[PDB]
Amino acid sequence: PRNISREESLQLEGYKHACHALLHAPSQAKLFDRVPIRRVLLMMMRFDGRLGFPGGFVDTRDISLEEGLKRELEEELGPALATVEVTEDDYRSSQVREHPQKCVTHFYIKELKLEEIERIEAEAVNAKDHGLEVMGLIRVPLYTLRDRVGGLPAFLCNNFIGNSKSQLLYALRSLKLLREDQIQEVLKASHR
Amino acid sequence: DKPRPRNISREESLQLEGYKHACHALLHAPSQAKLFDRVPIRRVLLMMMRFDGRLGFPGGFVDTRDISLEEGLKRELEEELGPALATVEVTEDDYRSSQVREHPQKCVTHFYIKELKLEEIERIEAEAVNAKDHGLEVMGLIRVPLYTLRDRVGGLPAFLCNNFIGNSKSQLLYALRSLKLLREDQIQEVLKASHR
Repeated sequence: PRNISREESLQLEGYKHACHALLHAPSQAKLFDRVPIRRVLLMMMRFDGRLGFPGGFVDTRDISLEEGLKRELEEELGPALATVEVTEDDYRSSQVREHPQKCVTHFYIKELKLEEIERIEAEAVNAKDHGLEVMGLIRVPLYTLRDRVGGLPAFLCNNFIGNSKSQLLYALRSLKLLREDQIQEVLKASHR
Repeated sequence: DKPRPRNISREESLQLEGYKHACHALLHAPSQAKLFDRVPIRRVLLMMMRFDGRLGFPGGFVDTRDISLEEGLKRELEEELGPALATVEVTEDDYRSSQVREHPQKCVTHFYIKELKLEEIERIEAEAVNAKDHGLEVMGLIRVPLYTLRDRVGGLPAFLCNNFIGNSKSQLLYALRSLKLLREDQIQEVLKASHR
């Protein structure tokens, strides 16, 4: 809901912290041999029937934000994440809420090689949380099809948890995948 | 005066021209797993995220001339889910219903339901990542949450607020009924909670 610096949010007291990450990789694949995938962005279907980024609650008095994220990624995505290090340099932004509960959400973005993403998908089915906390991994379509709705716009009509949709839109800008006008167009198209 | 999406008999749907045919399936298996050690999964129902950003059931377009509806389905399932599907039966006994539509398409959709063993579902999930359609027509497999969480929205009702292709949402509701997972009044409740 509201922006806040990492350092600032880390000085707070009585707040619940959560760390989530977008793992992505460039791709040369083309849907139907014509529509470039451009980049693979991973999200998941949660136990609560909503889409979200992998990650979760982190007790900052016990462990760092990066340590907590790491532990949650392994449980959710599998041991493939043991070879993947999401660090402080991968940290992007934090948002804060007071109502309904005092919550800080930290968003990380980490680029990987396509083969690493593919290996993560392969081993996610053997993750501890597969079929429970995590109901499956999905890739985010970045393109808009000819009917001007299929793909990204339609995708944004799904049910996202918390500020995950805002985080995705943020990543689309920061990774320079879509310009501000293109984002507005995809948002408009999803609105009708 | 225009027609709308409506139920149609298999025989009738096959006895006409100008309409495209599609076949999709719900593959499912009983499970003893429990979420948070207390919420029974009860059953694993496979759906997927499509290339078009919508949720749907695996399957696709089928040529009524070439092979049977059963045959066309099994072929499409193999491209979407991987080679494990080649060994999967799928007969007329797995056929369930058909819907005809004209609205900006003119299409007939056939829905199938087939029970498999849990390990068979698990195998398909593992092999789906190496299927021809992975990362293309198929953006990932998902399991349908059947339970409703304590806040009375999380789980199936929130799941039902996602973006579903065509009549896949009706097909899912049909399945929850025919498999005796939920009564009609329970189905009406999840819809009500999802619309809230």
